[PDB]
Amino acid sequence: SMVNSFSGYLKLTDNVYIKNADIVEEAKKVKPTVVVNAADVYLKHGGGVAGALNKATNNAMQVESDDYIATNGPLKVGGSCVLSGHNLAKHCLHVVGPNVNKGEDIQLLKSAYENFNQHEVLLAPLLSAGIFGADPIHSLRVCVDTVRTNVYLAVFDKNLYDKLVSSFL
Repeated sequence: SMVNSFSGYLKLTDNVYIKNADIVEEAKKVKPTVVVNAADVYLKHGGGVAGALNKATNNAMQVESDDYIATNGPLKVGGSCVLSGHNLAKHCLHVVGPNVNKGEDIQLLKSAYENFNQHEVLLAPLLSAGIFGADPIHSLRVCVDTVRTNVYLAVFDKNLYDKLVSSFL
């Protein structure tokens, strides 16, 4: 593959890389073609990764998202849409992983990650992790086993990052 500016990542596989990083700061530094948001079906970017990305855009992501929903209606769990990356990236791929706290089927996590294959290179969080309630170790395994394009994963929490690395091989 071609050289890129992602720095300090651990290589997990041929195509998956991981770093302990704040995805907002990593996006601002790299300006990737695609940053992935951990979205919900209504594109209400209140907290977690989505709240942080939206805050970094000064709420422009939310304003754009509200128009998207008014025109198109809610996403599907496992689905996605491409919107602007604002000051973070060229594009933001809003991907809806299942929310385990709401009882959503974890099998939809694979469908969610399949959206990444439509983009050659992405900066992304672990889908369904954090406030969405899934096990991040499982999310990483589904990512590795589903995504074939080049994905740079940013893990907010250092302790979790170390556990994801140590349990991987």
